[PDB]
Amino acid sequence: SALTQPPAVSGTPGQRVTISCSGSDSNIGRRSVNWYQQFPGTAPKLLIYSNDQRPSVVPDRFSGSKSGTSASLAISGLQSEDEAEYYCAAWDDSLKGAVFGGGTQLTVLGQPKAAPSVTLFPPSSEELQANKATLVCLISDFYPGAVTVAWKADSSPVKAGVETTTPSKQSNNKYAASSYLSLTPEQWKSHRSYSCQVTHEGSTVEKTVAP
Amino acid sequence: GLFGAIAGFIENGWEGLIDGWYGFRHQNAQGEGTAADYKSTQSAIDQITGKLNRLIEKTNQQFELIDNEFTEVERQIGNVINWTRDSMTEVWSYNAELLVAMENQHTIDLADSEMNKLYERVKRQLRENAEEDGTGCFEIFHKCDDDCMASIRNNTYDHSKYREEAIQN
Amino acid sequence: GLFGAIAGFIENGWEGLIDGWYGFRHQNAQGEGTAADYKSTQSAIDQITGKLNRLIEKTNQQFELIDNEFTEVERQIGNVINWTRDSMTEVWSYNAELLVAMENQHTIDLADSEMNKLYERVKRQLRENAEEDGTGCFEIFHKCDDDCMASIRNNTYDHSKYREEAIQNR
Amino acid sequence: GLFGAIAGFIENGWEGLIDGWYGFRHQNAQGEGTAADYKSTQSAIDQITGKLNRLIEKTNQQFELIDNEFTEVERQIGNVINWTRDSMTEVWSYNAELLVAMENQHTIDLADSEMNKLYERVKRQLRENAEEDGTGCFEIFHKCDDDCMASIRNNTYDHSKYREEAIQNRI
Amino acid sequence: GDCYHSGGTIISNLPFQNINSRAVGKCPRYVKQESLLLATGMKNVPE
Amino acid sequence: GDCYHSGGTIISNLPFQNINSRAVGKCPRYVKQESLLLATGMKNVPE
Amino acid sequence: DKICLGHHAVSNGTKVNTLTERGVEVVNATETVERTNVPRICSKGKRTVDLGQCGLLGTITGPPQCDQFLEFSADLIIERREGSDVCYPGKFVNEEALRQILRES
Amino acid sequence: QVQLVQSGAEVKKPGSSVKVSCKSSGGTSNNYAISWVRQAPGQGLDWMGGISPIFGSTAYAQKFQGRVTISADIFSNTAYMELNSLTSEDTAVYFCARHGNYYYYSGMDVWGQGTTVTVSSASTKGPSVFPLAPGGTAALGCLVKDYFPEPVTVSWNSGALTSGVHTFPAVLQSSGLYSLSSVVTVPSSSLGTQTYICNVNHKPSNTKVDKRVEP
Repeated sequence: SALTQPPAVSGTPGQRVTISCSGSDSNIGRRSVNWYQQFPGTAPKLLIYSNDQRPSVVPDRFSGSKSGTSASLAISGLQSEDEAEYYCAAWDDSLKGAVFGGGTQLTVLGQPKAAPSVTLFPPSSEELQANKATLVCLISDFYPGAVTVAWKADSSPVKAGVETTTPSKQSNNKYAASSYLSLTPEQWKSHRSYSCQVTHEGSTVEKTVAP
Repeated sequence: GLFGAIAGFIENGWEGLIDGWYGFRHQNAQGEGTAADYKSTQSAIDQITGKLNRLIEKTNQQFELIDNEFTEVERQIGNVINWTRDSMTEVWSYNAELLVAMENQHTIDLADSEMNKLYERVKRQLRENAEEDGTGCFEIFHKCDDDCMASIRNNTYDHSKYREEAIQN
Repeated sequence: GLFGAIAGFIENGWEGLIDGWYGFRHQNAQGEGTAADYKSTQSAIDQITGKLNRLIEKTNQQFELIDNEFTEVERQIGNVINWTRDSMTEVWSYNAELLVAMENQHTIDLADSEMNKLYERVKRQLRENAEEDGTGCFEIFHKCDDDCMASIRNNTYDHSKYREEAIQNR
Repeated sequence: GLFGAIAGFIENGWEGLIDGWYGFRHQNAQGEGTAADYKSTQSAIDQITGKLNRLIEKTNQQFELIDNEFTEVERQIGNVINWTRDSMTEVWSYNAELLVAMENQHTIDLADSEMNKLYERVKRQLRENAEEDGTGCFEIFHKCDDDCMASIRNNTYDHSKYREEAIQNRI
Repeated sequence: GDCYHSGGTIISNLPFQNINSRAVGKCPRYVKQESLLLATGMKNVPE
Repeated sequence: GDCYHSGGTIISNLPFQNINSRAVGKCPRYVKQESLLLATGMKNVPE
Repeated sequence: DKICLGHHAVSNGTKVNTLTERGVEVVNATETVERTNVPRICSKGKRTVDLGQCGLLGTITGPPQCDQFLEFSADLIIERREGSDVCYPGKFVNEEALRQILRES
Repeated sequence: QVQLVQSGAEVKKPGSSVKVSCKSSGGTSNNYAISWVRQAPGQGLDWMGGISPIFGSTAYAQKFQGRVTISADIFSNTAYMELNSLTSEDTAVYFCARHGNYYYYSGMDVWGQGTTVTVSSASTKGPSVFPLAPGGTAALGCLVKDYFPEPVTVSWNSGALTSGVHTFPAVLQSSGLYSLSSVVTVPSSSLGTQTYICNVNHKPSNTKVDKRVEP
């Protein structure tokens, strides 16, 4: 905190988007502002410095401004490659240190919805011999990148041993996730049906395995 | 001491100036303000670092034992070896102390020089609207505010805006 | 960089100025004219040449083989010879690179110095009839012709001839 | 030659000035007077002395005979010894002449520097009451007496006492 | 380390060393002096 | 020429040489470096 | 209106090194280390004796190959790899000291 | 053109200390300030402090003062950050970054690649590997269970089969161990002819397992 940004902004290719950054007198009010762009799992890149100055390697569609204790980054002519996290930053004369905004995730709009492919594997025989049982639900090729997962024992909701990953972006710009159900070989035997239910934008895809 | 700035006509340095080697202390209507200059601080520091990188160099040059600490070599060649080695110790020792003294002279005057390059530049900015008092200060002969100072700092202060004003005085 | 002139407050040099290291570019009523200064160009050149003549010296000092490329000398004395020769290679190599770096610093600052000696001189000539703008230029505060330029160049320009004129204009 | 003062825009030095390296020669109503500056003379001299004390150093380093002037040593080791000693002679001779030339450059420019530090200081004292003629002189634009000179010398001359006087007197 | 003597290794970037004149390998050059300080700052003038 | 080695003569006025460390006669001094350039001009600042 | 002094410049200068910086471009620079070999022994004006098949030490004892060298005069003595000191097998004790004496003789 | 190269990933137990390095290669950074900035999983950037080693300044964020030590060795062109008394709150990626200048106000224009530090009470453990058994196309794979820390590499048929392979990002269990799955999509006709084997390598435990997946 110290600097406050919207958690999210979005736009279509060619649209103009702005990301705001609210501060106080001890930072933005009295000091110069920098902006950084960060792609997932990679280091940030300096986008703007000295409030409105742009590094030579940065495209001119990026611009910055500062008024009062606030700042704004404007991206003219949004491109698909601009989907990233954006951080504002400034020195704070009160904390005697550098501060950052919480970050804004920019989404590029206009991409076609894609329903999730699901694959469900039952516990392997080898694993049962080791007195454990794992149901593996593999979700791939969905967009937007947000699904929810419900596990069905018979027709009843499981309320234990369910662990699901965050969604991650695939090479094809769609998303993948995975969810694991941990059961005793005993629980695997106790019911006649287990089902992985993946809901995506209201619509539900389902798969099922039987012991 | 070469140029006259540091330990010359500037009386001393400012132990409060944490954020630079060189900077500005001003007095006007509003208040008193201090900020260290970047462009010239960087400049000196960079010449110092360029000196270091030249000396902290590693010789890629390997030497082996011609000598023996466990069973002494025969005495005549032992004595030639030892005499050569001491002679080299002489050369390197002279080289070491000379090199360091000379670098130091030059480093100090490098500093005097950059101060006296900050000065002479600001002086040049202000044209005829102020005066050299001679303790490393400029008496401004017109009222000026804290956004006028900053315009001197980041090198935008226009002279022919305040010219006439500052002239009867 | 020592004096602030070259690569300092003068922004750059003039690739059109074939006939000197230092010179004059003026703008007045008549036209625009360029001519390189002799006295200070010569001055620098002469100090560079005086550096060269000192290093381009030939050592009158003779050395002979203590060694043998055809039948190797005995091995212990061979190893002392080689170790000494290498140690000399160390000394001379250090001396060589030091001498050259140092001469270079000095050559560069020699140049900065002579520029900033041309400047400060012309400045002194013009007394109160012009002003330091600070890019290595003098704004002259009286109309002046091309024989007035030449009189600055060959160092004859009289000040108290144009004094009053250029002063009200300030 | 580095700073432009000595053998630059000052035309020459004063063989009558026994009592310093740097000093003052003035012309006013009363008469003409000469006196050498202490503060800057001392300054240069002290830097020269500080150079000397560094070279006039004695090496505390002892060497013995590896050689024999009366009955020559065996010839091969004789030849290695001689070749080493001569190589040391090369290095030291180069060191000697380089050291001395460089100290000399620096000593000369040390002198130029202190002159052109006397100058620029006096200039600073006088503010707007006089002018650079450019032969190492200041034309004073107000009448001044011999107790005014001394106040320039020992650095007490007040400017805003003679300001107006000397300012109209430049038009 | 690349510089050895009977009593160990000299590990350092400095150009000289006052540890052992018989060190071998790739070493700072041996000198007489215990210390030689190189200025990295300016003249220090306090009140 | 006054400076010889097994593969010929070093004919030059320069103070140093990188040709042969065993040259004999009256020779430029042998050094490690292939090149060391001496400035004969000023700082070069273009547009 | 104005007069301006200034220094010269070239479009592509050469990088040198300083106490202070590396690869600083200057106007004109010159080389200081000789890199150029002359693949011959330059003997102009010198009394040369090229020993050929005769070994330096041979000039003293005098095996047949050295017959033309029993009594020579030189400023510059050139030994060859094919040179031999000896006809009847054997060696010189302290040969290198003797060569060194003879080379400068 | 300078690059900053940081030391590699670290796996640490609670209460220990970690020292991460940042080497300036292709030139020195000694004349600049370098800062350390961390990013906790899913969170924003957070300044730790910085150092500008020729200038002579070391600065610290108040919130880390006393627990972090920042330093530099000008001779190897390297900056360091050491953080003591580690807890899971310190699990994060740590970046070094060079400022446009000798101090900390200017924008940070050169960044290192980052160093992951994971603080956990789990001890290194290699995975237990199980087969996932299978139209036109079929789906078969391997479940890679209960390992720590990341990463695991999975190949198929000793690297001979690359097509149709999709290795999912691991899930981090409440136990502190990871699990992942790798599934390959393959012609069901080539079911009773071509053999399918997954090769699982876990460097940290030096574990290497081959596992046959049969219909």
